[PDB]
Amino acid sequence: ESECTLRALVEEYNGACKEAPKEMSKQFTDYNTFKRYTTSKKDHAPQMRLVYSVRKPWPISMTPSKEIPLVFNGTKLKDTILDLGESKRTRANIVVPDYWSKYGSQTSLEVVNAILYAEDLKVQRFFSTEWGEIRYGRMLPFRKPVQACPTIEEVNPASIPHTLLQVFCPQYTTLDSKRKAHMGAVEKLKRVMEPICKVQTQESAVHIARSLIDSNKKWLPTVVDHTPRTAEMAHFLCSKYHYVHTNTQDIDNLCGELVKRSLKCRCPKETLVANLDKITIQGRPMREVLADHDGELPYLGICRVAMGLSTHHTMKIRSTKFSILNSDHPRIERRFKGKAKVYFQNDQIQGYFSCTDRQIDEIKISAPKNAPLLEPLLDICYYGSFIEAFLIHMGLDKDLSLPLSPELNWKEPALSKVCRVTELDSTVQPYTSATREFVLGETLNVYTQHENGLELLICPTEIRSTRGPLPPGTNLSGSEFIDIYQPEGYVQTGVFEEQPRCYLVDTPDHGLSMGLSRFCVHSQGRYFQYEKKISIWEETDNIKATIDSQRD
Amino acid sequence: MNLFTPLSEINPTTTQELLYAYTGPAPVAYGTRTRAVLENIIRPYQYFYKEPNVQRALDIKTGCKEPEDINVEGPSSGFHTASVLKLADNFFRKYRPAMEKLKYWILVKLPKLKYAELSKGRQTYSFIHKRNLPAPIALEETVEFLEQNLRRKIGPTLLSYCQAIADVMELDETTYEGARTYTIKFSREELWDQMRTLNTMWKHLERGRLNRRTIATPSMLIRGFVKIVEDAAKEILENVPTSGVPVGGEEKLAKLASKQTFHTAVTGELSGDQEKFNECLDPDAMRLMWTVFLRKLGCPDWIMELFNIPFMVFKSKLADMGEGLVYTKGKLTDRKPLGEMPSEFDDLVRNVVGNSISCRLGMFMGMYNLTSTLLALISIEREELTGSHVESSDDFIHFFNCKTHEEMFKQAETLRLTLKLVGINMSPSKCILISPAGIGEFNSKFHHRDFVGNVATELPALVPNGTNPMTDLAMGLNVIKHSVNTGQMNLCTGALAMRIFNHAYKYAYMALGVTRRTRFMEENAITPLLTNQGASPVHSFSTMHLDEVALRRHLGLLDEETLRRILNPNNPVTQKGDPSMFFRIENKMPQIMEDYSVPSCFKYTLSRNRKEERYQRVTSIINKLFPEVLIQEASAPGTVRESLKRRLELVVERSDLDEERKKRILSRIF
Amino acid sequence: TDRPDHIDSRVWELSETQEDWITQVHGHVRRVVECWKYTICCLISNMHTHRGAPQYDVFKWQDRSTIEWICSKKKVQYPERDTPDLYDNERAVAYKVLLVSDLSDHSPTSGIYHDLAFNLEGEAEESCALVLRGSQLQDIKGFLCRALEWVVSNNLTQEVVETISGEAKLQFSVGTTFRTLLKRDTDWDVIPTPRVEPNVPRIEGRRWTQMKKLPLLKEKEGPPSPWRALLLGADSEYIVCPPGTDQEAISWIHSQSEIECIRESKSTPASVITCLTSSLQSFAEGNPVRSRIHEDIIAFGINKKQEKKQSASSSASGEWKRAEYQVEEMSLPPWVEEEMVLLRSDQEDNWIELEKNAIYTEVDGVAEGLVDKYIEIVGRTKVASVIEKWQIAATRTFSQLHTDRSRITACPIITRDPSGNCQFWGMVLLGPHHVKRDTDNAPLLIAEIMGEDTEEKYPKHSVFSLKVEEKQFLLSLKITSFSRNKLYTFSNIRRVLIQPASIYSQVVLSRAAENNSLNLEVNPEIQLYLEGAQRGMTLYQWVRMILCLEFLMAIYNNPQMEGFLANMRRLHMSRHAMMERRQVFLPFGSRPEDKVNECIINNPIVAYLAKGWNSMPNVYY
RNA sequence: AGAGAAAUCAAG
RNA sequence: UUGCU
RNA sequence: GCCUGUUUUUGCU
RNA sequence: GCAAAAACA
Ligand SMILES: *O[C]1[C]([C]OP([O])(=O)OP([O])(=O)OP([O])(=O)O[C][C]2O[C](N3=[C]N([C])C4=C3N=C([N])[N]C4=O)[C]([O])[C]2[O])O[C](N2[C]=NC3=C2N=[C]N=C3[N])[C]1O[C]
Repeated sequence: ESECTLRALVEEYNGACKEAPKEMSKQFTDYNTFKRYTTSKKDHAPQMRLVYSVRKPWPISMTPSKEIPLVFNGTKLKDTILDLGESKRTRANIVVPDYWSKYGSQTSLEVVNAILYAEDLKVQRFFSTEWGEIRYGRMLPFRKPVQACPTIEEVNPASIPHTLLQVFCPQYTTLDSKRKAHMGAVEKLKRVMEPICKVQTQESAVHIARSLIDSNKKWLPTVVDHTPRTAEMAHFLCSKYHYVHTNTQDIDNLCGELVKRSLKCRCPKETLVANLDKITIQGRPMREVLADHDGELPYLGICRVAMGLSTHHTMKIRSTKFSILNSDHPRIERRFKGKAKVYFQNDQIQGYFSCTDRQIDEIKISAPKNAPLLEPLLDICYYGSFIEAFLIHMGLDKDLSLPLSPELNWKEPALSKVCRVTELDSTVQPYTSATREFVLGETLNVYTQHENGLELLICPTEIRSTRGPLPPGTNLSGSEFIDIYQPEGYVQTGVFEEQPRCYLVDTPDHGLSMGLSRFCVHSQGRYFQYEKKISIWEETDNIKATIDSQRD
Repeated sequence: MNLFTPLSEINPTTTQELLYAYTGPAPVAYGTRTRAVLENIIRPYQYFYKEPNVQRALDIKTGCKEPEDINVEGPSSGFHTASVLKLADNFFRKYRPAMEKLKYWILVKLPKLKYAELSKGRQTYSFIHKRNLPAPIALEETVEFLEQNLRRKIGPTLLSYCQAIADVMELDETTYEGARTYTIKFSREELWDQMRTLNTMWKHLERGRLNRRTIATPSMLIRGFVKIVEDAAKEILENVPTSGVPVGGEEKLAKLASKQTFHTAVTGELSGDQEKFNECLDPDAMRLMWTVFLRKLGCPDWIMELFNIPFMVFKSKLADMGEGLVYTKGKLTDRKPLGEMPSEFDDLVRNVVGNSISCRLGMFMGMYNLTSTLLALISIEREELTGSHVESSDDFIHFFNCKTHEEMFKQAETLRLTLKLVGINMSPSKCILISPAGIGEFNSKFHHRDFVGNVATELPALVPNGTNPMTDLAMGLNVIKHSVNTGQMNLCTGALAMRIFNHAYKYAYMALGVTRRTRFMEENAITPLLTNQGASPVHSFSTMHLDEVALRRHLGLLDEETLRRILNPNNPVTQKGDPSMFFRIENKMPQIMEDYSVPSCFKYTLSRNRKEERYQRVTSIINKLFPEVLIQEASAPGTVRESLKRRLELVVERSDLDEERKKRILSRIF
Repeated sequence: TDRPDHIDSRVWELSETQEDWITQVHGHVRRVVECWKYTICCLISNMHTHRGAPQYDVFKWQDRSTIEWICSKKKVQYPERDTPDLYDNERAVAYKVLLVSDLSDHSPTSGIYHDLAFNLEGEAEESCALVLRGSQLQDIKGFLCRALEWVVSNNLTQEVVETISGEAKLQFSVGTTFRTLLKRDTDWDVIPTPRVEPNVPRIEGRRWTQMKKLPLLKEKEGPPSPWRALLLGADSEYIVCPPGTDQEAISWIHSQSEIECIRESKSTPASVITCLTSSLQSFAEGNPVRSRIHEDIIAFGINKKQEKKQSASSSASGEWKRAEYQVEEMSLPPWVEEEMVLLRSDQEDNWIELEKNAIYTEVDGVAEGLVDKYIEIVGRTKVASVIEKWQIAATRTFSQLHTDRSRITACPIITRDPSGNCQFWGMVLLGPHHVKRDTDNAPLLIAEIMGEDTEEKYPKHSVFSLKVEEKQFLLSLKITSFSRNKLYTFSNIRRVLIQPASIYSQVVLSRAAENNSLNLEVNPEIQLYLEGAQRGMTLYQWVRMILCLEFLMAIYNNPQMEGFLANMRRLHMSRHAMMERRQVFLPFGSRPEDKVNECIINNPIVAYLAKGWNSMPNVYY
């Protein structure tokens, strides 16, 4: 009953007012400080006393109870004949859990399903994946950051607290906090945690719910070409001697396909692409739809940079991918200026080449034995604008110790070998220390920041793409590009610490529905009251217009 | 060593795993630390001049010396002021985004830092009890001291804490008045001595050194000040290519691999350590570097003063001597202070303050790892050095891409001389340069063609912990899984580690042979059904990440009745002593309170052999009454009592109970 | 980024370079406040038009020359220090937006322009209310309420009020007395201002010298090192007993044995055997803990540490002087290579019976196959039996130490073969063991079956001849002292199998990776040095002796071993570099051998490793 | 005795 | 009381 | 008796 | 955030 909960909350608050005069006169915000005082929870070397602890006469400490018999079949299970009643006072043998595992009360199967749901997700995710044959070989690690575990939804870390607040305690949230939450994630997480919260405390429930939507990336060595989506099963799928091929992948592709504004925005102005991101998928604004999908798609990267965010897209030609390790000057319109080292990757093929201007200083490659090397070297030459060929530019050497053959096969014996080509020594994984400073200009070309001059473009946006299906729930109503597709709001106007003369609604939900013109909500001892909006324009377009009015 | 040096199949680097005596006992320190502390105190003064003259070097304050004063054939304690100025200027001119992010940190994160972060520390010297106390206790007592000496409330920010320290330093006399009852008094001189005091202690269970070393810990009066400096140094270090300390684990290996570009005619690799670190570096050099960084940024005077407080306090550090130097007349043993009888540390007698000894030169402590790394990194910035440097604290690796061998030797000598100008003094006997690069060492990580895996590094782990069978199993399996993912442990080694851990773990929980637990199982017809109960392992090499209970249920090894019994949320085995909150989604009553137990009956608590607990009670009642502080930072106004009372009244109001019943509930609130 | 949610991105970008926020009190907070004021100006001048031009024009955050230009188009001039935020067209009134914490009494700031004062929570002053319209008032109130909820969420109310009021406390200040205290031990001020020009001088350094030959570790000369370890190792043997419990086996041994002293050491008197017999009787009666009788004093050093003090005081003569402790140097014993030849002989049983993990995938199958291969190639080996003995003895002794007693505790060392017969390795007797710290030493009497006796190898062992059912055995009876930390470490000594398994797995998986197939039966030819030559060896024997040496290193781990291993990795890397035609260069005063030579004092396995290093070549052509 | 290594335990 | 190959 | 810093594993709030 | 454990410097 709720009466029992209310009476237990009382005389606990009252209980913490006679034996703790202080710690109540302190400010409430000070909770952020004294919540960390968990002294007497510490201990040293639990592992050095485990054995002896298990073999003590009464190792287990438990709350007194009657479901555990005093003596069972000649074995004295508990030591209840003591100074009984001191909280965790009863002492029992190590066999009491063993007794309970066979003789004990049972719960409903629904409780068992709720308790094991989070772990069962992983368990039947493991057995739902097909394993290919093991391939043994020398795979050089790439050492990239990858997501630790799969998630039910992609939610940015900024919206995670708001999503959890909407899931668990909607009555203590504001409308601004509500609009920041991921609505679909809220609904599916509510469905998931409805049975779970009956068997888990609030702290454990929030922990599980956040574990179901958090990214939590980790740095691990992977295969350069077959990068796994999640590191859940990387301990046996990949290693430095063996690999196992799997086919399991997937909205991110749909979201990237949703980017069609960049196509019909080259002519008018660059401002339109940022101005027209006023659409809302489902109830999720396009501002918040991004920062949820950190993909490698070029159009998605262009949108993310237009939002002021970063992109992980790497320049990709045909099938190879390139990354500048360092360069004196960026590529100019493309050819290099000065010394430049570039890491290239193409399936198992990988390496780095150092060049000056349009002349290759040398190339280092780590390639499988008897592997063709036509397309990677051709793509390198196209990248550097070296040849207008490859044999003439690089030259021919009489030494037979060089690995590259004139036929461009790795470690193929021949009467002569291509000079300035050497086996790699683990130069892989180009690394950037400082976060890249992406800048967007006209024509929607993404540029980074270099020490000397503007750095070369990464998203060229002249590529040849498709017109795949758009993500469900797209709402192009607030946009001038409706051709892509094949009663007012409330302002706050008031924050008080005491109940106003308004009507207090239960949640932001069950509000905005009956249509009343004045209502409060509660949040952390404050009353945020919303009334209505009589102005017929929003704030974003207002600022846009007024800054446009300040032009020269 | 001949057995550890293969010549045909594997290379000697892959056998660096075998040069580890781990799984054997670790050395420990036994007696007084006074001798080691005094050696640490006297080493900076012996290295200030080429000819050791401690008496002449004991009356210097700032360790600034002329370029020809610097020792090139041995350790050289001190620095060259002009060199530090120019090198800091060059380091600021380069790495502009790092300085921009430093400015961003100063503007945003520095005002937001809370002093409660000081609670994340370990055993801390207490200037009140003159004893090592846990960091939360020391922070709480220091805050209370500040509260009742300044007659004002301290804001949660770290800047408020530092300002409170600076203000209490002004008072002539201060009092603590703990009333655990007892009262202690201070003065400006006494409080200054307590703030400048570093407690010392032997470091135990340290592997890889023949000689035991002494560690130090400061007081809470200066830990807050050092926190800002360390945070700013970390912010700079995460954005510079030459740093190695901010990154760790696999990202550090990635950063190292990004620099192995050997393309010139001569490509050398110099891997080495730096001898006599933490005592050959003057804190005044760190002051100068930080002042230059903050002055070229355009920061005002208060930021520079705040950044200069910690190093200027450490210039006046008082290292705590131990129980005294040991003396023997015949076969007897006595402990005597430094000044009673002549010894090898008589020169330092003038520096004894009570039981503590002063040392202007050096840090005596690794309290400024990040700032010392920054100093070593600014040492590198000049046109002569064209290689790639990685420096964590005192371990460094350098890559030379030079046209000729002579140029490479010139660059190596220039690097050594720069680190000497700053005062870093790389160890000649620990620094090795390979003229064709490809074989290297950094942070106990060896690389020949890739960073080779290391076993016996994870062998100190793999021993079961002492929480409970389920927690221990999760520990072991996930530690082995991380070892396999990182690359230190392959398929065979991983599976063997699983088998060893499983066998030891089942031994620990009386599951092998004929024990009391096994006899109880057998005589009562209790089939094991679980790993800790003696059943066959369900975890495989590919299923290290899966929970035992769920996997057994999926495989049919655990029936539904046993599952309903063991996963009872009402079992007496793990019953909590207090009722707990439970959320109720889709219900008119959003929260309920009831007794709870840990679902698994095998997650019990092991007993142990035979007060600021008010804070925990306040935290518990706040958490029960305020769900939102469980997800976001607490921001409700007013004191705890009134805010909790209003929240309770609101909760009763929305309970949909009858009005007279609501009034009856409200009347009992005090 | 640092942009607040309510602040628009364009406004945040426009405010980046308006003022030098770093030099101002709460620069971030004042930047947010200026963004608030700019947004209020935006809302006031939202879209109203008068004559084809906007009703209000905003002067804030605009290029100044344009500001004077547009102000002179209307023939108006304003002071540089104070400039109105926005200007109107109908009423021809300049307006300045002000945020204040009170509206009861707000006098005009200046007579040049009037002000629009707004509270932190939305309300505007009466004149401001009447000038503007209801829509503007509601928009400003809503925006300011969003700002206020962001402020209270971040607990920035105090800073926001401080910046609004304008008192602007310095946010950090150092007083006079504290400054004087700080400047005591330095030659510079709080902010140093040296008067030396920034310059990097040219220092004449030394020259880097090539390491043309590998360093030669020095061999210590002295008496050979005895066997200094808790248990026997190679000479460890066991007595076969009928299957049963430990009590039954001990009773059988005690009832069917006779003991006669054959070799006695001054370190361990021959009388202490009585103690053992007493324990061998007490444990035979079900009581592992017995009482002192007469000989526990010598065996466990009872009532010592006080006889020595009085003896020293009686013998004290002279003046106090520094300690100057000395550690005796010892040479490589002849028994180390005999130990290595042993520990490798085959055994009847596997002695490594680890439960196999489950198999669900093919990777799992190959992993278990590799582990099974390693176990069967290192299982039937004396190292496995000695490791089992060490683990059992260490655990049985450790389990009797997490308490305080004053009586004698008996810890048997009994293993079991698959047939079930008990195997008696020895008996550990624990003294009073009033231990208070993990590193404290508890006394122990270690009896244990021995194969071969040696005066040189066991000088402190008192060997007894034990006759059990017309079978002869040798018993050790050494008096030792050992710590809880080391006993716990040796309780998990089974982990030593990982490193040789790592080597074996690396070899096998490398061979599997050369081609694209796993054989699991590869026994390649490892090329080693042996006695200075270059001769091959089979992989299995290499792994076996690696296991032997790793175990011998683990049981002899001390500061000398730790330092030697830590400092020999550089020399191992240098050797590997020189084997690949790479040159090794060193600094001026570089002698890497000295940092290794300092760790070679008396540890027999350190000396063995040093001799192994010296035997193999130092020059690589 | 012994363990041990730059000084401790071998009880209070 | 006592059973890890 | 067990500092500082950086990572990693787990569990609980 | 707290607790435990491990590695490295
Ligand atoms: O420290 C800690 C953190 C970590 O992470 P970072 O990154 O650093 O940060 P972030 O994440 O971003 O933040 P968040 O988390 O989101 O939030 C903050 C806030 O809120 C709170 N919380 C949180 N959470 C999660 C939680 C809480 N509380 C409770 N009771 N529980 C939970 O869970 C906090 O306090 C604040 O105020 O972060 C955090 N965290 C994480 N995790 C955790 C935490 N805390 C606690 N617990 C946990 N488990 C912290 O901060 C402070």
